[PDB]
Amino acid sequence: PHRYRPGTVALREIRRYQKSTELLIRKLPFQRLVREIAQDFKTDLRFQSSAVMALQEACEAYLVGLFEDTNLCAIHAKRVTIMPKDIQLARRIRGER
Amino acid sequence: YRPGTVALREIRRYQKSTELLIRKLPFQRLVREIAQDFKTDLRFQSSAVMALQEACEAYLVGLFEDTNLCAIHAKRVTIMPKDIQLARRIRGER
Amino acid sequence: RKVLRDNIQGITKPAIRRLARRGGVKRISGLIYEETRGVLKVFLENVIRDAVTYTEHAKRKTVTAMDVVYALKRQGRTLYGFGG
Amino acid sequence: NIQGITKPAIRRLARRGGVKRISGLIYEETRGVLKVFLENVIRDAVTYTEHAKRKTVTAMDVVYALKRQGRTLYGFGG
Amino acid sequence: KTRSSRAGLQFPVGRVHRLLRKGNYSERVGAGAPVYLAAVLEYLTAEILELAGNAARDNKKTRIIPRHLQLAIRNDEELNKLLGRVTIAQGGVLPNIQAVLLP
Amino acid sequence: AKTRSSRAGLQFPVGRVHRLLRKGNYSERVGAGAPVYLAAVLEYLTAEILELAGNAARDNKKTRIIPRHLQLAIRNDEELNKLLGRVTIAQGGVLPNIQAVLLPK
Amino acid sequence: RKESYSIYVYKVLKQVHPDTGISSKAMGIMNSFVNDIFERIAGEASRLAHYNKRSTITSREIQTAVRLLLPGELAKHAVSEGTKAVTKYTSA
Amino acid sequence: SRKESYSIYVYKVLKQVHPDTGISSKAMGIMNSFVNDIFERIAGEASRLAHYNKRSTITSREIQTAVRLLLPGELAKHAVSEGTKAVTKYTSA
DNA sequence: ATCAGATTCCATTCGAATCCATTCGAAAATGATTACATTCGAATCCATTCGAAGATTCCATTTGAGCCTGTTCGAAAATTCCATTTGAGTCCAACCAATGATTCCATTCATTTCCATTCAATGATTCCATTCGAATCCATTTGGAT
DNA sequence: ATCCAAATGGATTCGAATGGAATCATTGAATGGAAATGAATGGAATCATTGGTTGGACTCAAATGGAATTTTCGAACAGGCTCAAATGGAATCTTCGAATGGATTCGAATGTAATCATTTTCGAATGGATTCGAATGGAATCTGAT
Repeated sequence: PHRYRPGTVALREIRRYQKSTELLIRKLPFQRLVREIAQDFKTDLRFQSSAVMALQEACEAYLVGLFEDTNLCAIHAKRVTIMPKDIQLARRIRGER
Repeated sequence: YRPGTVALREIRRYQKSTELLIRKLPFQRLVREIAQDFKTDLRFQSSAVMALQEACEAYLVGLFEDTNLCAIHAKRVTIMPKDIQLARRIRGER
Repeated sequence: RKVLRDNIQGITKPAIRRLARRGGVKRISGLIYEETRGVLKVFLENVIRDAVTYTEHAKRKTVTAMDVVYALKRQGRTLYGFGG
Repeated sequence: NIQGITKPAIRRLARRGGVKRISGLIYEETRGVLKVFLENVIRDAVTYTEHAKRKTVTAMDVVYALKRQGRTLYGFGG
Repeated sequence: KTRSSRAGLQFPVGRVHRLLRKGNYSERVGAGAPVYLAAVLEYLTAEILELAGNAARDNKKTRIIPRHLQLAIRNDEELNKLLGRVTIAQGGVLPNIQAVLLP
Repeated sequence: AKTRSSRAGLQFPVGRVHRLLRKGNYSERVGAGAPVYLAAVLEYLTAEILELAGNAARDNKKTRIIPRHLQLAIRNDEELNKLLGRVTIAQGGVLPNIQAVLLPK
Repeated sequence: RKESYSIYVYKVLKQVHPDTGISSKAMGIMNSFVNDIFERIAGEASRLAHYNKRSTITSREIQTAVRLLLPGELAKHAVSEGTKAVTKYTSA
Repeated sequence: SRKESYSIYVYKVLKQVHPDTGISSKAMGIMNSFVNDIFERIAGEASRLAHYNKRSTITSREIQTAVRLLLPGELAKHAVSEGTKAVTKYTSA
């Protein structure tokens, strides 16, 4: 059996998903999660499918953006790996804290 | 006095102060130059140059706290340009 | 309907991993997948709160994609393609 | 005039941000960023001044500019 | 005889009414909107002025100058969030010094 | 029986942009030339974005612009990217960028 | 000519803190605060009236405006102080 | 259910530039979002513009200084141009 | 650690000077006030739309084995940067002397606002047309081990 | 440099969802004749600032000296990548009742609109102040060596 070496199906995957636009979170698990957040906000609420699609969209946008900024925080400290410390720096300079 | 703690004491010196930290209007010198590269025969209200200096050093103290955190993040106690560029990139200023 | 508990775990390790790829990330630490689900949660709360407030000044009990839109706009993250 | 903002002024601004040690290439990067700032603000400022067909910048115009950049200023009337 | 008293407020309600019609917000202005709003403004000033007075003196100065205002806003989480994107003239910073830099 | 979209040489309806200026409460009265100048800026901006999009549309071998193309159009044009810094495109994607330090040794 | 809030911020100040006064610079900051806030709230109210396409800003608009801008319990306390100001006004 | 969209005019302007290429209804949507966003940014900026100077009307000069204020660099130039000619050609009947 | 000498903050009083205080007239503003307009808050009957549930496929999810290499490690080398005096260099601020540049009127013409009253424009429909979302393939890798 | 192995392109064909026309009908641009403003328009005091020239005085610019932060190493440790077999549950479909919107009717209740007349609010000085910049003494503190 062959084993591709550590990290080189990772690169293959970056180029994999960057060349695609599909939604990366699976649609139904997300849709529940939205119904939970929404309900434990207010009850007997109904959604337009366009409204969770809108959400998930904005969400993966938000997250992938944050992931790029996180990765730069990784690189800046000379690391190849993103840690929570990075995400907390990214969202601190983004001004979310 | 030993390296680095006249730095701390000075941190407390100015944080405990609100003083304008850039001199007078060498700043307004710079303001008028930058302004006339935009338009000529321009005049300023003293309140308006004060306004500028104000927002400007505000801006700078912000960039320095964020850059300082970038310095820490990299295991370093000293701020480098690399830091300023990381801060200014995350803020979306680049 | 059944109780809604613990759906933030439907956002799996791999889904978070892809979202790291398309953002251009190589190696993902173990402490990340919790920390991701954390921030995602905060995010979707602040937006969904703001969506629903629009819905109920609207005196509707159906959240419109327009309200998702306005909400997002209010947050400083403008979204295109659902404006209808 | 960008160097009329001296090294001491820059380092003090580094202090109030709570910094210990300053690099040599910093003061350069500082003068750079301050320049870009003062530029983007003063440009928008002046546009406010002469849509008014006034050729003296009012502090109100600097305020408006700053509002437009997303850096709001309190105490000059806005 | 002012509507501000009739709603029990110090902040001018009539002014807010005029300033709503002439600010181009919509062609018609409800009767209760200027009141409710003048209330939110009196309240928010009030809250600020009080937190500002408290933090005005633990240092024993007569009255509220900008720094006091700054410390008031930046120390109260809800105010700091609201005004995060505002910059106070003559404010200063909170005396924070990162730990990793201490002796 | 003259349409204003012809009289300024525009495709973007100027009469409409006038109505929408009034129905938006931007100020109590609207000059005659403001709706014009604006329908101009919008038609121009549309034009610029649309044929930058067409470029990547046909560089990916496709007869038709899908949001992806739009996204690549904006993200690669510096002035447009700056204009849309806070905008997020439906179905957009990212630019195939990989930080250098992440390539093999 | 022309206007300022300094009168009412001064009253509200000594009503709250008869101990303390205010320095004209900090007074400015307060004027700016009132102006900023007025502006944010009224605008949000205006788009609110627009998103549901109605020609009046009511108490109800100012309200979901305030719920939208203000964070958490400063929003709750605010909805209060205003919601009472309005019925005590309307009782005549 | 019937009201507005710009899709007609984005479609024509599309045939002006790239007469070969077509457009998919989603990407058409994103353009609607763009025209709407921009209409709004400009008209707001112009409206605060009339307001800071205390005048009750929005003119071409206002839309213009709005365009100069929002748009970065050279499309700000190209835009002021495209508008200035749209207008001078307008006042000509 | 509790000597051990200096800077150095950290304060308790002083004789002042730059504001803020309440007063003290002169607009601009609000509040009424009848008299119109209008917006919608209030009933419906249609019509979209969504929530639901069951079922069957196989795409992913998971989970644990195994080990390469990336993180952190302590240490050792090299260098940039703090602390510190001295030169002198340009500021703080000081009024102060000048006419440009605001900005407020009391005129008019051109310009925008209304408001019916049609004229096309535009938008909703199917209506049957084409890029394309799947489907394999092998050319071309590209990989990591020989 | 070598043959080998899954993976990656990107060019062939296949029925199908998607886009782009032609067609009938509902809004909405648009004409065109009075009604109401709006911005310069030339004409004037007024404010608010360029402009030099003036001294004591920090505040700056250099340049010694070394001390610790940073760099770079080289080593130890462990965490995360990668792969594979089970299978869990998403994705797809197509059903179907009816809660929840929504177009459109409809009027009392609400906000405008001149039109006044009364007072609030501004601006501008005038009389106690309140804290700035020293005055030092005293912990407080930092850090050099029995």
